[PDB]
Order: sequence, then C-alpha cells, then structure tokens
Amino acid sequence: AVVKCKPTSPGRRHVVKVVNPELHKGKPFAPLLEKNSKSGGRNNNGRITTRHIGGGHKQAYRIVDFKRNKDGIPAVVERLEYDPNRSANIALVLYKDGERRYILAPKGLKAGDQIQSGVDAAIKPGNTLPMRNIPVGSTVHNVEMKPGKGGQLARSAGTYVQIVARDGAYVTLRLRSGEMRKVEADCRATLGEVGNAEHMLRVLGKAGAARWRGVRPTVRGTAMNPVDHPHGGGEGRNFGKHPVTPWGVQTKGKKTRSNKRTDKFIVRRRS
Amino acid sequence: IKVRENEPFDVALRRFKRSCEKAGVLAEVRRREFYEKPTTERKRAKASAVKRHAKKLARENARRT
Amino acid sequence: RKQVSDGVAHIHASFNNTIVTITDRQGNALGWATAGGSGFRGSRKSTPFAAQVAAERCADAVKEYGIKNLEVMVKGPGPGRESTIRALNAAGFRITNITDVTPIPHNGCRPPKKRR
Amino acid sequence: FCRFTAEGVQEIDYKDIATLKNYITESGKIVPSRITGTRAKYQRQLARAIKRARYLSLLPYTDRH
Amino acid sequence: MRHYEIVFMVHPDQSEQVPGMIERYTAAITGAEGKIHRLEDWGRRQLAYPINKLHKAHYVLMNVEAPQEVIDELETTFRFNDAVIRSMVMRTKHAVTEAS
Amino acid sequence: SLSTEATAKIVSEFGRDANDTGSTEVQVALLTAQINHLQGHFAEHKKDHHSRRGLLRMVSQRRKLLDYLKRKDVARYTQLIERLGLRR
RNA sequence: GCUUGAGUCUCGUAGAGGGGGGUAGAAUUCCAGGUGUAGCGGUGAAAUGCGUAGAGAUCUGGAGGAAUACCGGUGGCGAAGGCGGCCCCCUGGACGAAGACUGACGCUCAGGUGCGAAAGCGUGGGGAGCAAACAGGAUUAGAUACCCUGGUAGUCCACGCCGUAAACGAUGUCGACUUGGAGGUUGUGCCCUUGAGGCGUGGCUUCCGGAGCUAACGCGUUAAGUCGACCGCCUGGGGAGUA
Repeated sequence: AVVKCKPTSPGRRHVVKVVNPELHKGKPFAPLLEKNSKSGGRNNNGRITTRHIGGGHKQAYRIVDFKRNKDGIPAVVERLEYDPNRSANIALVLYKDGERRYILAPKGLKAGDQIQSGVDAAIKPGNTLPMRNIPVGSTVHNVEMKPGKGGQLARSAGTYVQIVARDGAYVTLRLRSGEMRKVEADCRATLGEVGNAEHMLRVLGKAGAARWRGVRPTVRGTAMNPVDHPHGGGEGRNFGKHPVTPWGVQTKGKKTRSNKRTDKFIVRRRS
Repeated sequence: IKVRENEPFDVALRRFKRSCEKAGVLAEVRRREFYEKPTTERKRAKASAVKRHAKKLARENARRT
Repeated sequence: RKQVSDGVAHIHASFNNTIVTITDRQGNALGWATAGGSGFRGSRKSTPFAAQVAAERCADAVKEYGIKNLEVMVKGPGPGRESTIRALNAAGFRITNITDVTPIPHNGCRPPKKRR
Repeated sequence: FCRFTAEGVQEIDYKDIATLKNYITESGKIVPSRITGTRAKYQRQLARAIKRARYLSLLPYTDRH
Repeated sequence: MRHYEIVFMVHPDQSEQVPGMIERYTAAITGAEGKIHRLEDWGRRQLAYPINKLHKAHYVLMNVEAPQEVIDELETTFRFNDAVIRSMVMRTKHAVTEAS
Repeated sequence: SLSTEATAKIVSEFGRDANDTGSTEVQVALLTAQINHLQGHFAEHKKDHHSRRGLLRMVSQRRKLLDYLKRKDVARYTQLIERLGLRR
C-alpha cells in the first residue's frame, strides 16, 4: 500500500508512494475514453484565470458513470483501474446485459464482487439507492444534490457523507467538511466510503512530482515587486501589511461565500 | 427516591433516601477520580470488617467486674 | 395569574446555594427564590436556615397563581433539602409527595480532582 | 436470607421478572447478597439476568419515571 | 449447530402487523435447515422506560437452533427493518417450552 | 479448539487404534492440526497476545514431542514430519 | 521394560482471560426553543468568571465523546502488566469426576525471543469530562505552590515506537516433607430432598497461630521451617545506575 522509497538519491530520500497491486496493469477499456486536451489555466479569452496550472503528463478522460441510471440490473466488478483524472480508483463493472461502465470504486470493492443499483437494491457497499431507502446513519458516497443530476458529494478518495437525519422530503447529510446540509430525499447516493483511502499519505518527494502532476511554481507575494502584488517590495524581507490575495481581497480569514440562494439547505456551515 | 407520603403524614419519613443511596454515592463521586485509592480504602475498611468479625468471635470477656 | 391548579417544587440544593423554584405539571416556572438572593451572601447561604428563608420567599410570588398543592422534588446534597421542605410545608402548600431526581452518573464522566 | 435458587431448578432467566422483581429495590437496582442471602453464584447469574431484563425494558434502570 | 434465543420488540403499529415478521424469519430458518422451538409471543406489553418514544411495544420470542448464516439473516433484518425496536440474540439456553 | 469430530478424525488417522490417544505421533498430529487451524485466527486479529502465548506453548510442546520422537525412533520421526509437513 | 513425574483424550464447570463487531441507559457538556428572573458560581472569606444581549432553575427535542451506578465481595480470571454494562463472533488457560492411551516425553536456564501500567514519541482521526503547560483572581513577607475561574497538549480510536515503575506478597522458578482454627470461592463422590441437610474429598484462596527460623518486626502447609536442582544478584557510604 504505502511504501516509502529508499534514499539512493536526493529527491528519492523523501518519496512515499502509494502502490495498489490489485489495480489493473495495462491499457484501459477503450470505448469509455476520450481526448482530454489540457487547458493550462486559460479561459476562452486566452488569459490565465487560475494561476499555477499547466504542463504535466497527459491523460485521457475515463467516462465515469455518475447518474447510475441502470436500475434492476446486477453488475459484477470486472476490474479496478487507475484513473488519472481523479483521486479515487475507478472500477470497470459489467452488467448482465453486456454493458460496461466506469464507477467510483468504493472502499471494500474487489474484482469479482457484485453491485447493484435501483430502489430494490440491498445495503452492500456499492449499491446506489435514493436517499429515502438508505437507512439513517448509513455512510454513503457519490451523493447527488438534484435528483438525477449525477452525483456531486464525496467523490474523492476516502470521502463519505453521513446521513445524520431524514425528515420528510429532506435528508440531512453531514458533509466531510463537517458541514451539515439538506438534500432532496430522491437523490441517489451509493453506499460506503470511497476507496484509495490512503491517497493522503503520499508525499511526492521532489519538485518534479508536482511539475508533472500539472502544477507550476507558486511565487510568494513578498518575492515580487510592489507593482505585481499588494505584498512585495522592501530592502529585504518586509511584510508590514495585512495579507491579501493578489487581487486585493483580504486573505487569512475572510468569509467569501455569499449565495443567498442555496442558504436554505445549509444547516450549519463548517467549523 | 420518590414517595407519595399520604398527607396524613406530618413526617419526613424519607428514610428511603438516606437508606438507599442518595449520599452514599453522590458526596463521594462529586470529585476525586484518582483511579487507585478505591482499593486502598477498600482493604482498610475490609480489614476493619474482618476485625468486626473477630470482635464478634472473641467477644467473651470479664467486664473488669 | 392564570389560576394554575397544582405544581411541583424543585429544590436544587448544592453545597453553596439552595435554589427553590416552583413549576407546574408541564414543567414551566412560575417563580423562584435563592438563599443567596435572600441576603446571606457567603458563609450563611450554605446553611439550612437561609434555605428555608428562600423557600418562604418563593412561597411568595406564587400566591398569585393559586397553586393549591405541591410535589416537592429535591436535588443534590447540602444543608438545605430538609429545611426547605419544612418551609414549603409551613407556608401552607399541601405537600402531596416528597421525591427527588438527584442525578447519579452510572460511572460516566471523570469528576474534577479538586480540593487537596 | 432465602436463596430461591435452592429449590429453583430452571436456573435464573431474564423473562421471569415475576421472580426477579424481588432482588431489586424500589429504584430498580440490584440488592447485595450480604443482605439477601442468595449464594454468590446465583447472585451473579441473577445480576446478569436483571441486566438483560433492563435491556429488554422488563425493568427500569432507575425510578426516574 | 448452535441454539440461539432470539427476542425482538416490534412497534405497536407493526404489532397490528406482526405475523408476517415471524413467518418470514421462520421461513429463513426453514430454508436454511434450522428448526424453530418456541414462538412465545407476548403481545403488546408496556415498557418500563420509554423506548424510542412511543413506548409500549410488542414482544416476540423465537429460541431457535440454526447456524450463523441464519442468525445473520435474522440480525441484519432486525437492524435494517424499521419496525423492530431492539432485538437481541443469545446463546444456547437449551431450547425450552412454555411458562415464560 | 478441534471439535471432537475433527480430533477423532486425527486420532483415527495417526493412532494404532481408537484407544491409542496418547501416542507421541497422535499428540504431534493434534498439536499440528490445531496450530494450522489457529494460524489463520492469528493472522487475523494480529494482537491477541494471550492466545498468542497459548500458541507458543503449543508449538513448543510439539517441538518437545518431536525431539523425543526423533530420539526414540528416527524412522517414525521421519515418517511423521513427512505426513504432517513439518521441518521441510 | 515400568508407572508413581510429564503429557493426550472422553464429560462438564467457574470466570472483569484475550481480540473483532454491534448496542443500551444514567449522567456532564453543547445546540434550538418554552416558562421565568436577578442573580449564578466559588471559597475559610473572596475575587477573576458567567448574568438584564436575559443567565443560573425547570421542560422538550437534537448532537457528540469518554466510563460503565447498583450487582461489588482480601470475589474471579490472567505468567506479569492488567482485566469489571449487555449481546454476538474467533480464541487461550484452569480445574473436577471416571476411564483409557503414550511411557521419563522432566525441572531449571546464560545469551536469544516475546508480552510489558502510566507518561512520552511519529502518522491519521476524534475531542464530551478531566487536565500538565498557560492566563487571570486570591493567599502570602514573596507564592512562578496548595485554593478558585478558565485552558492547550494529553487522556480516546487505529498502526507503529519506547521498554520503565514502590513493574511490590520489596518474597526467582520447580519438587518433597513437617501440628492446627475460622473463613471465601469453584468442582465432585456418599447418605434421607428424609424439610433451608449431614459425611468425605479436589483446586484457587484471606486472616489468626504452633514447632521451627529470624537481628528483631515477623513468616508460619500459599514459609522467611527441613531439604534437592538450576538461575539471577550482592560485597562500606557518598561519587553513581553517573562519566
């Protein structure tokens, strides 16, 4: 699982890799791929909008089924697979009618196991039901927010939301930010935590690791001139001002969510 | 811990209170965890209980009279 | 006012104060008094007498509710917990029962290690 | 100081609260063998019988209610 | 195989609707070769404390011999069945007769 | 644990009859069978140190019986370690 | 060869023995609301603190974490550390009855290996109560203490690590023998359950005491008595369990 690398070289000194020998070894299922041209952080106007993005290895899009709209057809997990686009291992599931789909591999899933969608489904890990058939207290993942939209919460590695209380039409999830929230009861949500739970113990070792995961260097504020950042300048290492993002607004504590439109589902913001 | 005490009572009659637990647990649990003095106090008092049994066995004396 | 019929009388008797409060079947307070508010700031409020004075001063302010008979219910140890019963009796309340809900943990939280 | 388990074949059960309601007090809490006889073996067996009763709500943990 | 003793308290509405419960569970033990030895239902009894408020539940006893797969059937149904409030399985108790 | 069923299976397999239960060969057979059954319950739970001490005593007592057997009859020692798969 | 040591097996028994997973109730805290008011709290007395933004009190609902009131017992189990709500799963040991089987398969162990309270350390969660550090109040000649109000690590969970304690019956392990008394607990045989029983015998066990031993206190069939085997260890105090 989590094997630390021997220090034959500076930069390998500190690497800690996450191997998953159960993963597939070879090319992926082709009919569920498509080109994923990189962006480098630039919108249709050409300009960098989110800095520190661009480069890195190339990767194709593994079309991961999220809606999970195949009710009443049991699907056997054909093989786990490494998905670059994502934090979690994907799983290639084969339905009894000759269908193959990618899903987010839950924590306890193995090649050959059997999962099932639908309202009729059981309460194994991997089964996706509307959060009206799922018992309260059950720990679900790949949760939806609008019935049929596809799934938007607890998608990444080792993440799950907890159905803390059901109430009529509205099921209350405590979200992994520690944030209470309500969703419509009709929203599908597969069962069980998401696999690759250890994706948080790998440490990348060196600078090239980020540089090929697609990140670019983060020049601090105080390393720039006054013209290029609110921070910046001095005759050697001066800050003397309250920290702010490069575009002015104050950082290190300043609450910026202001929606007023989805406040009714927020029961208790994170803390 | 609860008694009706029919109004023709004129009494305290709460011997149930100081006979069952109220102070026997509360004023000694109100503080003081210490994890180890229970055994120490236990065998001090238990030596005294066996000493009461020894008194009851060997209570044959002469009254100095 | 509201002409409430009957009620319960909670005596939260601590080692320092003796809080007397009057409540009803539904558990809503009608008035209260405390041996620290009735004078006796300090060494005297931890005495049984100040407790009965609190019980008298809480029989006050419930004459306006016409409370007929009282279910006295006490809580915790202390010099009170008996003189407040005496005073809630001598105030002319038909003490219908003398119970308590004095809380006993079933070996729950660790208590403070105080008082060396 | 009678142990009903002296003639009680069909040893202590958690359904016979008819028989269990004698080994508790007004509060619902077990009584000591030093005061009710009850050979220690059967006192332990009835202790866990009363605990299972309480779980099945055949007996109250306290007399709070 | 072992001799478990199952008890479970069902809500009073589903006490109006109990017998299907016993029938299905005994069907499980049947189809898994176990054998039932008691069904001493006690009906609507009142609970000494308010359980999962709306007290005064309805008890059922089984006292059946079976293996752990059967008992898993029973216990998982017990947990994920919103009618039953507090089942409890036990061990041998040497399957018995009447006189609750 | 070795339910009476399986222990009688082993006694029949390794003994001179059904009465021969104390022979060194049958004691070694029972200890090995129980150890091989227990090693799975230990590779799970990984932390049951008291049961682990039980297992150590089992393997040490089987070691003592196997040493006694090799000292007494080398031929039966050979055939026994062959039949049970010990000390390859 | 042999069975008196040592084991294996058949039947059961008692248990906070162990690891894994569920779950219940009381209670402290927090959150939201209801009633209600100027006090709460704390102490030797106070004050910091909390309170008219409406607290403390009482009631209902919800969340979450730790430990399991009574049973409770020099009671039990374990090699020692240690282990106490209930239920389920995997698991070790002990011991009793009778009978059979092997036939010295034993005892003790340098080095080695393993387990080893609490604190503490790394990684990740969790965090109700308590609480080093810390801050304030008070005491005081001072008070970087006791005391009070708060409070972070930590205590909790998983996985590693440390490898120490007054880790102490300050009593190395195994075997034999040597007067007694009352107990506790767990087996079992016999006779009348003749009616809450009486007579034996196994195990673990607490206290008094005899011969003896000891410098004395004391130990006293569970020896510190009489011996046998193997191990560890000591050789004036301090320096020093330090360099």
